Amino acid sequence: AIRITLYAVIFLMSVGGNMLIIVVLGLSRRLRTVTNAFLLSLAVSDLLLAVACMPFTLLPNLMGTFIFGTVICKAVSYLMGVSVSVSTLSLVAIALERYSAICRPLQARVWQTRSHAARVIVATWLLSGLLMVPYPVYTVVQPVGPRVLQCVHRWPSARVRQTWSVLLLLLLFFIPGVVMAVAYGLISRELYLGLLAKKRVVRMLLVIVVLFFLCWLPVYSANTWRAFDGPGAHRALSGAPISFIHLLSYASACVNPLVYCFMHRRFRQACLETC
Amino acid sequence: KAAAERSKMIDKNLREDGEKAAREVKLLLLGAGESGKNTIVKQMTGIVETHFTFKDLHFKMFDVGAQRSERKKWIHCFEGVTAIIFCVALSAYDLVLAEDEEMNRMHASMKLFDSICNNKWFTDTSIILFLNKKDLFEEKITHSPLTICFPEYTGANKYDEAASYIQSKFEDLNKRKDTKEIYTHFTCSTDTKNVQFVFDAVTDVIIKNNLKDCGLF
Amino acid sequence: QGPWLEEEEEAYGWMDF
Amino acid sequence: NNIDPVGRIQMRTRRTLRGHLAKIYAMHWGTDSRLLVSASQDGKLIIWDSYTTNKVHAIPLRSSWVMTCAYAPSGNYVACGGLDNICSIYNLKTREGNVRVSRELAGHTGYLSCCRFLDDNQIVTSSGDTTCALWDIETGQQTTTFTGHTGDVMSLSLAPDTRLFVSGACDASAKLWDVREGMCRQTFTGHESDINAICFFPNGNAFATGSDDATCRLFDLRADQELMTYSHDNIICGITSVSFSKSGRLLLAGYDDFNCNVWDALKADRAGVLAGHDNRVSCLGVTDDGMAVATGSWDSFLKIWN
Amino acid sequence: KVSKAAADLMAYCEAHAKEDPLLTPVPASENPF
Repeated sequence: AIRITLYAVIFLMSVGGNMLIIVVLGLSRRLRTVTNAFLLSLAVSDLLLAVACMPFTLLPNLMGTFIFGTVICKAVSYLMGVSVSVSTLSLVAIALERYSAICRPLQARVWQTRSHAARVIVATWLLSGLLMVPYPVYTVVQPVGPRVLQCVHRWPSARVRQTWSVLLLLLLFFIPGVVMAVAYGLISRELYLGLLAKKRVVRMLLVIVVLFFLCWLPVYSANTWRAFDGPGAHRALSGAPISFIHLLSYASACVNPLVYCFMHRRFRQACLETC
Repeated sequence: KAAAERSKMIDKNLREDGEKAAREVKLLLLGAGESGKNTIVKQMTGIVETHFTFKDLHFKMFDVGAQRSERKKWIHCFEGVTAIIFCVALSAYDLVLAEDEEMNRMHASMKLFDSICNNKWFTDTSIILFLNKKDLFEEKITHSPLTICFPEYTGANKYDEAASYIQSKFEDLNKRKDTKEIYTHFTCSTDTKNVQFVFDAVTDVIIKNNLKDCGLF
Repeated sequence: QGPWLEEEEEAYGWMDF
Repeated sequence: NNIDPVGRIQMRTRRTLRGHLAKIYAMHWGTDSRLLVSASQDGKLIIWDSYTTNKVHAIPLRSSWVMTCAYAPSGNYVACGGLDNICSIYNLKTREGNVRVSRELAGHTGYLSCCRFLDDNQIVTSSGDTTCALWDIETGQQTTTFTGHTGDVMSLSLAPDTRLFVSGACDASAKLWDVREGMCRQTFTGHESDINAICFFPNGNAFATGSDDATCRLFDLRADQELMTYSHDNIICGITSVSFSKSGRLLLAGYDDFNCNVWDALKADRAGVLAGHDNRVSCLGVTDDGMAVATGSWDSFLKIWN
Repeated sequence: KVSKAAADLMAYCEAHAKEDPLLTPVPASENPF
């Protein structure tokens, strides 16, 4: 269908421009800061999302079978969990650190240093790994039918399955979503009050939150529906429908390079300096 | 290796000194001769350093002006200051220069402001501009109507009109208006809220700096 | 295509992300 | 010319030194050729172990506005000038176990543009008050003052004999000062802009003046005129630092164009380009044995090139 | 005149170019790296 063209465009942009961001933020060209360190971490997470998710989730839907093996399935499941958790927690980290940089700027002058940026980045990566240990512990590949492999997430008790599902839902979508929403609302409010074209980038601060919910809501809602409903949840969301839902999520990995980095002129100047 | 341990301890000392020295403001008080800068110093020999903590924020102030050398060779040392505390006495509009005695002090001060504002080292440096001794300026402006200093005035001798005209002239000659912010304040000799204005102005400066660093602006 | 379930009422899950 | 040019110079960054958190304004290579000194606006003066990339000393400068630096030929003292007008001499090797300041020479009105040691206890400085001055360390008083410049003396370089030296001012003129006499032997006024850098040839009979009009003009004491003018149409920026090789063939010149353009002493051909610094190359020096060339730039980076 | 000073400058350069590590690259054994 049309899914393959959109997956190809999103892969092309979200690998090309994202690796360009990783290259530019790699060598310090006087435009690397605390928030640029957080953008480097988010770019690594989104590149891992782009290279680990979309060809490896499209094919179980586009071909209907999992060509790869069980150890590949578990490693890609670890990549799934670590990349989604690091991407959401890194977005929240950029939100909270902008909330410290513009609201209460003296505390930013006190403790907003690159050492703190590295400490927070390492903390989110380690927490993501620890929380998503059960993701390759329990992604046992089961032959579904005669000769079809699907990488089912078998859990020992159902109660554990929906308990972990709601744990993921609150700890990666609900609480991170409300934290980033509150943080950028406070940034917009103190932009209006504390200090005009900044009122015009309040539009960008709005899209960073409402578009984030728009991109990331169907994935978590579908997975929660899978967790409780069980039998029959797959039949409504198999094929192209779910293969578009994840595309919205990967559109998130498509829009993160465009908004923080590519929109502003400073990164264009960094691009010119790199050349 | 003992030398490697010594170098690591030295590097720890350097990074701790940087972490305790990147949290300071580093104001550059570049005013003009007999323009009331010392009054600002009291309410807080080539470089004079004044260090003061207000509202748990540390301020380091570089009372430059005694150098009396060509400014093109040493001003780039101050690239990276949070602000330039440019000090002018309003009441000195009719006061004569001691060096030349034929050319007015406001013309010299706006020449200095044109030089300071329009340079490569302060393209993104705000200028906190204090206007000292206004409590003498109302009597001097009732006596001298500012007409001799500004032929292009075309106005009366009121305090508000003259002060606003001088503030407009000082905010003029800022060719690069997008990045430089002329935070202008009116102060007396006995005014005590200058440190509060400095605190609020550099708070706005560091907020705008964080906006540019985060890329929000 | 690729019906994650390929059967009826098997409750066989799919990749969350 | 009948000489054979050396050609392109492939000279690599073997050692890079980090630990400065502000722009580096001056460096000096010691006679021992292993220990380096770097002066920056952070308020820290660093004695670098150049070979092992270690830091021998971190000196907390009282005045963070240091524009010049000098390392003693005996290696015991280190001098820093700057905007505060005080030339501070610090004791590197101390019996108490901590680096201490030895002397604070405060007799200059203008900022200290360049300071260089003649001996262990004698130092010549130049300031932006049209004056140079020879000082005694133990006395703390000017032995003599060299005047005659009508502009701010920006650059000072000592001959290896430490008897004659030359100073270049913002008056676009370099004067030959005798240390003992204090009387101007000769005046070279072929320049058009301020002489930002100056350096003797290791022969001692010639010296290069890196003014800000992009011409490292080379003068000879005995010739009484100019020999070569190093004007390139590509380069329009100022010449921040100037040094020489031991043979003096390579007239190393730090530039405001972010790079160090090596030159030819006999044919005025740019034998190399050394663009490895993010910011302006503020300070540049050959090692005394010629082993390496270290450049410090405003990106707080000191790089050693072999 | 300029000729003698130029000739002396050339003589010093050609005399001391042999041990100059900048003009002639040093073999890597000398520097322990």
